[PDB]
Amino acid sequence: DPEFMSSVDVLLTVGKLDASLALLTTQDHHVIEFPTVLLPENVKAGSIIKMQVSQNLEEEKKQRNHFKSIQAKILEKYGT
Amino acid sequence: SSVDVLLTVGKLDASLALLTTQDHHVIEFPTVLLPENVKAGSIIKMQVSQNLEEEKKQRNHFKSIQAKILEKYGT
Amino acid sequence: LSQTSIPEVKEDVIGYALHQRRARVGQFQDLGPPDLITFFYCMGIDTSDPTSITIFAKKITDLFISISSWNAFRKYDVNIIVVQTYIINSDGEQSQLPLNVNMIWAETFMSGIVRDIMIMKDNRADGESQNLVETLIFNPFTSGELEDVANNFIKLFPLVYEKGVYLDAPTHVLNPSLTNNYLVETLVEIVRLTKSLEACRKMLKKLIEIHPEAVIILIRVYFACDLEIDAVDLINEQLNSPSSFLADDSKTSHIQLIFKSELLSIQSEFLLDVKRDYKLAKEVAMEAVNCAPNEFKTWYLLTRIYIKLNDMSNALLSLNACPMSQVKEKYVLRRIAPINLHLPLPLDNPMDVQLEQKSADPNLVNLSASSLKSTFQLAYKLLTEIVQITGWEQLLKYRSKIFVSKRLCERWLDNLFMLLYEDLKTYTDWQSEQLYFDAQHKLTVEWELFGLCAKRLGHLPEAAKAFQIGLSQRFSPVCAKNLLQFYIDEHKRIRRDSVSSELTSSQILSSINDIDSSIIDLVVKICCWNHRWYIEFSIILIDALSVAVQDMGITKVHNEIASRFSDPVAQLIDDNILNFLKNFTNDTF
Amino acid sequence: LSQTSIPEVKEDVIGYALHQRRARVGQFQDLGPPDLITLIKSLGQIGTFFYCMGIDTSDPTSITIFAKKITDLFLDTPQIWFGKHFHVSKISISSWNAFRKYDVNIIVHIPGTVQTYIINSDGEQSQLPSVAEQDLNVNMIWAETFMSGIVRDIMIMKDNRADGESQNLVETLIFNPFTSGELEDVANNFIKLFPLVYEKGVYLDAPTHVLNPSLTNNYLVETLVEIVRLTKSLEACRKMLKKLIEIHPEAVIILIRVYFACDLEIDAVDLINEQLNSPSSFLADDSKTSHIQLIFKSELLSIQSEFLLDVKRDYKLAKEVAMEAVNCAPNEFKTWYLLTRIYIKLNDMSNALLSLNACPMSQVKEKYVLRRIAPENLHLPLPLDASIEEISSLNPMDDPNLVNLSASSLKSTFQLAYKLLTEIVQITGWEQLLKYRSKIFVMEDEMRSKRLCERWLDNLFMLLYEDLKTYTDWQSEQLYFDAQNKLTVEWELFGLCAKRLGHLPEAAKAFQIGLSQRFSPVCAKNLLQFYIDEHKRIRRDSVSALTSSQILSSINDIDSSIIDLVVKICCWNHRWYIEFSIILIDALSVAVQDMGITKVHNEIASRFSDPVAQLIDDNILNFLKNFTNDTF
Repeated sequence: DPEFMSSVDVLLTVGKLDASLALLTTQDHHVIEFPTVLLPENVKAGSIIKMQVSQNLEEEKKQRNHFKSIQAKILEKYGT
Repeated sequence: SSVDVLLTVGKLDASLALLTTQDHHVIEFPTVLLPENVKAGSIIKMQVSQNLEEEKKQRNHFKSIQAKILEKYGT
Repeated sequence: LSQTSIPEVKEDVIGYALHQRRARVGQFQDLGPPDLITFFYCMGIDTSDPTSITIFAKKITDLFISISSWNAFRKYDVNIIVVQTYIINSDGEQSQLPLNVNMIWAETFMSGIVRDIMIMKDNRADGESQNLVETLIFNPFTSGELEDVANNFIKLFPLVYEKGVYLDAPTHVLNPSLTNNYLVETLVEIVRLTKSLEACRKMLKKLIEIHPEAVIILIRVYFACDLEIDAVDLINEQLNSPSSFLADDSKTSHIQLIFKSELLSIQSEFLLDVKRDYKLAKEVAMEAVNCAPNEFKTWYLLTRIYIKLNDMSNALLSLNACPMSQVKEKYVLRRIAPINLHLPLPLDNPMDVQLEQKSADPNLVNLSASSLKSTFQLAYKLLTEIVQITGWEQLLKYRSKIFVSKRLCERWLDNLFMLLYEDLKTYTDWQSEQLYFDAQHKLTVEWELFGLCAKRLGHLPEAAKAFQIGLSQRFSPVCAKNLLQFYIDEHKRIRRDSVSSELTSSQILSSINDIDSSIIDLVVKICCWNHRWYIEFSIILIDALSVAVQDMGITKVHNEIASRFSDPVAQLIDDNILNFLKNFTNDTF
Repeated sequence: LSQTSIPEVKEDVIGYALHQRRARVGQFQDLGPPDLITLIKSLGQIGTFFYCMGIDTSDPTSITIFAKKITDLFLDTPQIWFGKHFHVSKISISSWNAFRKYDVNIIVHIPGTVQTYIINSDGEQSQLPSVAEQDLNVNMIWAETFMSGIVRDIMIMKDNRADGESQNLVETLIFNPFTSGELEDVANNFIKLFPLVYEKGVYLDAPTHVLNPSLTNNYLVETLVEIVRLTKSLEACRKMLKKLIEIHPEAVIILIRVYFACDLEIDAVDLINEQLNSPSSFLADDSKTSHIQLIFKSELLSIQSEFLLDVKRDYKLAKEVAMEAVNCAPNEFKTWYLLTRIYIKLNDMSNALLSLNACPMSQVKEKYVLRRIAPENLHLPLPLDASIEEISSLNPMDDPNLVNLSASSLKSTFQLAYKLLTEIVQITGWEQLLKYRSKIFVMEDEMRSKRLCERWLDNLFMLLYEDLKTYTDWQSEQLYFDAQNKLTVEWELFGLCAKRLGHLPEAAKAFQIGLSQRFSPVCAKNLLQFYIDEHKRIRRDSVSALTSSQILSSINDIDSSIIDLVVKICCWNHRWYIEFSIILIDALSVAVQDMGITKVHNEIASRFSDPVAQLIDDNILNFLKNFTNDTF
């Protein structure tokens, strides 16, 4: 899938942790505030996670077609 | 335990992106961890997995480091 | 209008003031200090011309001097003595004064007007409450010599536009813009109150060629002039047409996206406040949130939309995700020289030498939901609005489901929860004893507090009752203000429900007339109470009395007041409120 | 001693100072104000006051003793008062507790009434009894006030190390805390009283470069380890801390930082190893909360890496540790700082910029500075006790390009990072640095892998530019002269520029020139520091494995200049009421470490008079001689 060739694979280390946020560190020295509830179940602290960031081009045209129809509907009802 | 998150791209600059879940989470992300034709108003899919072998690796590594430190200094 | 209404502070050394101004220039933010006059402050002087200021001083001295105004487009301080006209910089070193004098007067003028409107706009929720005693206040719409003031503001607008973001924004706006800022708020407010449309339309359409993003301002100006259809078509033009400024050759992500965010915000707020239709409103509000997740207004809207939707499961999460303002404060007048005063009495009724100083229930006055500021208040409102539909235990059932795969409540919200517990406690502990007692009293202040508590919780006539009670044993500005607000709310309710039955034509007419008369009677009292405290200017009073005018002929409205009140009082209400509508509203009737 | 080295500020209306301080109790919010002494004396009459530092607050009897000394000096001899017999009618002493924000004031009268009373955050004048007239929480009032006082005595020196312990509050008189106790050893007092206030220590906040204060990171622990280091009271600290371990297991950190200060590297390393690699470790137990364990783990690893970097250096191991340290505390300054320095010492210019950019900066937090509890008439006496040349006092009135330098005003973390920026620019050069910067940072607008510069770093780059510009301008304008054929202020300033940019001998000799021309405390300070630097450099290089004789001679001469500089600076401090300096004690310590204390006193007996030898004997040498235990 064209999305796979442009996919981005990262490794991050789970640092100081809250109920709210985990702070994640990369080897290129990015520090990221991340929702702890989105991390997997056993994730603990001092642990290592893989983030596979891919795109979606179907949902983009989906949301585009939704937006246009909504706006056209509003224009249809109120105003002209 | 693969966590699949679907995020929508907000205000976007050469350092930072603002991502938004449908669960109403807002994440401050770096743009360089995002695909090159990301723009704004694009839909991304973050796929999160734990890595056990890497944990084991850096565990043994750290142990070896500390052991070496103890050997060279002290006793 | 002479001597009376003019306070002053004793001068411990002559020229204690301007020195204490000069030093404190080094810590002036936002819209800055009021135009100090040596000692008493002032608002609403017409600053657009030094000849006109010399006229002001000419009248002022004729009846019976260093005046010091300020602009924050550029942080300097215009002093004039009677003609020593000069400047104090942020550095605080002095200067001297002689198109860049005209633009100085222009800037100080527009900044002045911004101050004079926004002091009465950001302080609406506490009823235009005035902390400083010493401040005299003019209706700014009235001070014109040779210049129709609002028309000047409109004509002087695009010269000082583009410098607007230096004036910052209302405290609920986290990310200021050329669109969102104090200046544009002042503009649309002035245009709304004056109904001075076809000038603003021309000026803005002139401005659109050089700056295309001010079509957002044109849209807000439309909505204020009751022209939704033009505004809606315009919105669709901006958000869909390829020719629009949002689709551009050179596209900034952020700076265009905040304008898209503002447009979708306007669209959703329009869809919600009028027109019901929570579905389309939510569908827009989600996109708006996606465009500006770091903004308060978007999440605020989405949360409100969820309520009407009737699912609070989402409202709670989208209330937690709502960003709060931890720094910016609402605009108040701050004194230059903190510290035996002077209090003249106009009145050409109500006046107690001792105010309050009477015990109150420790669990009444110590409720911390009162005095809540900024975003926290506006969130707590949504909270009470929710607990109205759910009830406490059902609310907790929703709460303990998603809070502590759940997520952490952001705290401020938990604080709000405890506050809701306390307010509900007080409400129940009042209304139980009240019911028990009402088979077979309490201080006016207690009625104020209880009414405010019930109004917080969303029990409107149960609060109007209490205010009406407290307004028996005394005069209270808070009671009169809130009661008047209740009457405006009921007027709106009845009129809105008249178009969409339930009530009948006769009932509608009678209720409308009773409400109108009660509205007038409530206006005059508060206007008087503001006159005794130097204030000739109120936006809310003008709004209310305007509503009566729409319902009934202005001459007829004048007659009712002339009858039921004295003659100099009728002259007063003619001046401070009705001379306006008669003339300054551009023949709107 | 006696009637000089005691500044005085008159008051138009009496009771002014106490009134102002009582009005100011609300806004203090600090380590504290300095202690306030207010005097009414007589033959109307006048009221005076001044600030003091280093008194023994552990017992009110001691305070009565102190006030009795103050009164006694006036009685023995008439006042000068710029041209009078005086005797104190009334003496007031006001000290601050910062564990619990209340101020305790002791008043002694000639009538002989000895009042003690308390003011708190409202200004509510609580009264103060004497031992139930419970009981222990009256002792603890004096105890906490005492520990608070000692913290305010040490930490004001320890926070102003980088500016040479400058004091911009002139009306203060400072003693040496270590020598102040009657009947009690102040250091030993602090050691005994530590476990009683250990919990409340964090309430004292921390230095500016500590973003997240802890039980083991705060002013109290720093005061402790500084005292123990200066006194070498190893056994008592070890005893009490070992006692404290059973109750509080996390204070094993403070044992380690003390083992280092008392220079047992081995047992300290064994200790760290035990804390980080044992199932028996307090980090291992599941009951205690993970993030509060993470903070302490981060501190441990930071200690380890700092040990591996600043001494006995393994840059690789220190790197591999400091990375884990960063992982355990990404929001702390120290971790990123260590990682950045290690990256520098490994030639990772690109890595350092990424990490330096990643260094979190202190906002809103300021280092401790003595402040004035009141907003021209004054008394500034001129001690004839010990005087040398340059006491001649002038009006140094006034190169605007050299004093409008921004980096001189640089604060805290920004300064400590600026030093690293110079540390890399002294390797890469300026333009190569610009290229490196351009390859990772976002440059000029009006693509992807480049990240955003933090814009305090941009300002650091601008300041680096102006610094290099002024430096090269000076060096050129001097090299053009080349002995074909200079102002002291400018010598100081240029010397500071070269000091910043990484150019040591140029700065040192610039200061030397300024010391030929005139006397400047700054010049003598930085010159002394330069001599200590050379001392350490030489002695460590020998450790590494200059000819042995070159070594010996250089050591001897360096010591022999260190003594002179120490003496002159000490006299400068005595001129301005300051009897105390950690820098001078530290400096003389290594001279005494090389050659016998006897011999150091002989060497100062040679070049200097007896008033001066006596003064130095008081303010440095006596403490090193008896007020540390048998290390020498």
